[PDB]
Amino acid sequence: WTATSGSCKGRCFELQEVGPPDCRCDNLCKSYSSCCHDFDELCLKTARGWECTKDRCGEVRNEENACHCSEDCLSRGDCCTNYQVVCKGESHWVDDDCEEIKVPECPAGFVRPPLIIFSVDGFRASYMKKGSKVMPNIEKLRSCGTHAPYMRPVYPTKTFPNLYTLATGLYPESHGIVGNSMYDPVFDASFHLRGREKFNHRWWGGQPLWITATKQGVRAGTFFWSVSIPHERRILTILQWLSLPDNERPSVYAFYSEQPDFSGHKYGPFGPEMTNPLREIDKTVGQLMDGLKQLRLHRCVNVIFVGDHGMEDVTCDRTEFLSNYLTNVDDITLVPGTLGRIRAKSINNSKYDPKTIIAALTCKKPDQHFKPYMKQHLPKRLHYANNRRIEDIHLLVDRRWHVARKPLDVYKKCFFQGDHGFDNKVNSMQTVFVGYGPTFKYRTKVPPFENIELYNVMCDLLGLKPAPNNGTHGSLNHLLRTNTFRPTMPDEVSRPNYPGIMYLQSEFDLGCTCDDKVENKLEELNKRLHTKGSTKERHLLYGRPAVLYRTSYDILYHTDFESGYSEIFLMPLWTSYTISKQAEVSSIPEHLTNCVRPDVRVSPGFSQNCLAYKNDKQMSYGFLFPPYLSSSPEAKYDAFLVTNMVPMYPAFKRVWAYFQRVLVKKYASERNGVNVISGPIFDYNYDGLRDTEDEIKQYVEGSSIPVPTHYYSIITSCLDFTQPADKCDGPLSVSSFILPHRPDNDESCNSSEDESKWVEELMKMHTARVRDIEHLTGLDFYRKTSRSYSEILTLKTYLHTYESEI
Ligand SMILES: *[C@@H]1O[C@H](CO)[C@@H](O[C@@H]2O[C@H](CO)[C@@H](O[C@@H]3O[C@H](CO[C@H]4O[C@H](CO[C@H]5O[C@H](CO)[C@@H](O)[C@H](O)[C@@H]5O)[C@@H](O)[C@H](O[C@H]5O[C@H](CO)[C@@H](O)[C@H](O)[C@@H]5O[C@H]5O[C@H](CO)[C@@H](O)[C@H](O)[C@@H]5O)[C@@H]4O)[C@@H](O)[C@H](O[C@H]4O[C@H](CO)[C@@H](O)[C@H](O)[C@@H]4O[C@H]4O[C@H](CO)[C@@H](O)[C@H](O)[C@@H]4O)[C@@H]3O)[C@H](O)[C@H]2NC(C)=O)[C@H](O)[C@H]1NC(C)=O
Ligand SMILES: NS(=O)(=O)c1ccc(C(=O)N2C[C@H]3CN(C(=O)OCc4cc(Cl)cc(Cl)c4)C[C@H]3C2)cc1
Ligand SMILES: [Ca+2]
Ligand SMILES: [Ca+2]
Ligand SMILES: [Cl-]
Ligand SMILES: [Cl-]
Ligand SMILES: [Cl-]
Ligand SMILES: [Zn+2]
Repeated sequence: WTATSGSCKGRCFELQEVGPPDCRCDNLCKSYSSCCHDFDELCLKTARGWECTKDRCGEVRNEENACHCSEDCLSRGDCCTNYQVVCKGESHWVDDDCEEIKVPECPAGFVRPPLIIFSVDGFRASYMKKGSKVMPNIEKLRSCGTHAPYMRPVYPTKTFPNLYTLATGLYPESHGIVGNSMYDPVFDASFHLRGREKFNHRWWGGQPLWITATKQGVRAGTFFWSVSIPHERRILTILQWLSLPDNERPSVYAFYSEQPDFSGHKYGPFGPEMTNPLREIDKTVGQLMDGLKQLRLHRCVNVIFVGDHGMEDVTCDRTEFLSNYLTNVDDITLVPGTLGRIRAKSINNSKYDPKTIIAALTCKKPDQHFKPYMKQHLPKRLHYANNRRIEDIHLLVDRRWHVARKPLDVYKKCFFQGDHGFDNKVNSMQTVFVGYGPTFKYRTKVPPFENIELYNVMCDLLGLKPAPNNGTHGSLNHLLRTNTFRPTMPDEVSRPNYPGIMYLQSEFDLGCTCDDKVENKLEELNKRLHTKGSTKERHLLYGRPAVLYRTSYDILYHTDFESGYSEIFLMPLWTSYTISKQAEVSSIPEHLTNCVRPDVRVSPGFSQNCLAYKNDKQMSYGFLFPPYLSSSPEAKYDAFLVTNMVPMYPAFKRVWAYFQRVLVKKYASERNGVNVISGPIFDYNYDGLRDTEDEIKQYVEGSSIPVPTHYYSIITSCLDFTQPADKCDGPLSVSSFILPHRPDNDESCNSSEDESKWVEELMKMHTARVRDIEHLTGLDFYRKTSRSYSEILTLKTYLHTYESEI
């Protein structure tokens, strides 16, 4: 109920929300159907339009007008945005030369530069170049301020998950808005686009920027706008708020535009009809900048121009139907479209079987345009599993396609030419970022980055302490002239042991064998040196990784590689080695095929054993440092140490062996040497975070050897590839992956073919940031470089996407 009989007199676009059943006058009252009876009359005036004309200049003030061109309007803060241009001979902001804003130039009483977030729905990254001719205001913001060539949204690349990620710094799995449509099985409630459940606070997790600001004594404009409020009025409302007295004035504001998303759905990302929406958004930006200029704030306010996701070509005819795969289509519920989410129609149906559903959806048609996954098997870079609102069964849909349950859903529910939602590494899904103002840099281009990073920056811009979030604070310091956040490296928690030779061979009863009993003063002293770390500078290029949790581990040195061996997990947490451009690949000699060697530095009790693998019919083993890349026949024996061995399904060994035998050398050749750090990951509860020992669900049969869920590698080289990886003077270049450790290669439909046809493709799909690996291992990399720490943080957030040029 709402007692709409109250009035909005002097309350238009009030900032505090008034509780029911009292009628509201804030920018969201329309969507709640709760506005006072006179809200339209008083607060949504439209008379005489949005622009001053010559004849209106110096007019007598008429409070009925949408905006004013009277002499008192600047004092009232309610002039039309083009007032000084039409009436006072001033220029539009866009026509002014761009001039560096070296310091804030703010009117008296302004305690800090305000922040205005200008958010545009569906603004695809390539619009910035492709539409530059019809967007002069945006092009000026872009060229004069700080811009990225694109900004990566979160998955799924839908509106609500991305807007709320921008506001919180959180992945959707953490903030809880995991789709535009959701079912929460604990609430037994559905969240829908059209409805009033979606406004229940229980759906929205984390802490959005306006709350962060308010808790820390910084006032915030109301971020959401009812669709019926015209853009011109949103802009006028923001400008009016900016004219409030110091103690009442907010420091952070948001504008939202439903365009170009709205038209992009109808006409496709580059339909001829898309030009007009782009022009209109630019016009709105112009109104804001003109308005700021009138208020003498155009060199005071920081403006962020940011989108939520892009837009792809998608038509009705490119739809896959689950009814063409499944017999029991009426036993399931599908969230359809540019992603698929599947769960049982009824919880009382004991014949529903996820395993049989997945199988029926796996590699069934040659040109199949979606791929099914149990959510824990989705690429870890998506961070899309740790939430009960995410259905166990997920469909990753190919770009340009849809999935639906049955054909009748498509024609009885073509009406559209564009859509979005796909994998967030897809080029068409990329969106935009521009920062302009005293706190941003001048005419500066920065590399692409992820939208989860922005919350920290916005907190920096406002002098706020960010709530805990998924950004890496400091990784975007290079966007800022000032207000940088200067983080310190995490303190190492566990210090390593450095064992020497402490065990005789006969003390081991591991069921392992090796033909290594064939054998100086030249090379016996030499190999002693190698075991003490004499080659460590070459193979450990950026310092030992720091272990950020309490554990027991040993640093083990070898000629060709160095490792941090966990006595708890019975295997390395990391193995580090450098492969020069000149390195040669060798084979594993016939007589060494099944060779495994006890490590006399490590107790039998803290070693794996070969008998466990012999007995486990499903599990084999691999090596972290590849025997193929040994520097010499003698050094090769080190690669067969029991302390370099890890459990691997035969199916996975196909992948791993090709990576180690073929791809590492290829990368060294292409990048002028590479440094590789490889290791296991245990994430059985799919939270993106390292498992403790008691969370491990699978062991090698009969043993305490834990089975990794994933294997990672971090591959680093010199950004300037004219310098070898091991002699790099400047910035670094990295690519990483987190490969699922799976007992089949069902994920790869072409796996029956030679590895050269499918393995690298698999790895690219599982590309990762060093930061993702950090979360999953409790390790901290790049501790010892000549680079600034903020630059290293940027490097750790880098994702190698393998997409073509934008
Ligand atoms: C990305 O960044 C985020 C943010 O940093 C990371 O997410 C964090 O990760 C932590 C580890 O998973 C996790 O720690 C939890 O915290 C549990 C309680 O947390 C609740 O309260 C939070 C804070 O309240 C806020 O609000 C008040 C004002 O009202 C403020 O004053 C505060 O300052 C806070 O801002 C709240 O944020 C959190 O929200 C989640 O749950 C809500 C529903 O209740 C959702 O609305 C919301 O969306 C969040 O949901 C996400 O996270 C939950 C997990 O919390 C997850 O289930 C969802 O799927 C979704 O992903 C909460 O309401 C606390 O109970 C935990 O402690 C357990 O574990 C420790 C381990 O040491 C045990 O020692 C301890 O005993 C306890 O175990 C007990 O319970 C177990 C299970 O019942 C049981 O087995 C055991 O026997 C024990 O009984 C733990 O500390 C953070 O909550 C989490 N924060 C957020 C925002 O998600 C994330 O990891 C990052 N991602 C990556 C990859 O890096
Ligand atoms: N993707 S789609 O199906 O085409 C699709 C297309 C359009 C809509 C739609 O009209 N909305 C209108 C609603 C009002 N909103 C708004 O004012 O937000 C401002 C904002 C900025 C920032 Cl920086 C963070 C946050 Cl938290 C919020 C966004 C909602 C969404 C919804 C869906
Ligand atoms: Ca959107
Ligand atoms: Ca985990
Ligand atoms: Cl969705
Ligand atoms: Cl296979
Ligand atoms: Cl542990
Ligand atoms: Zn849309």
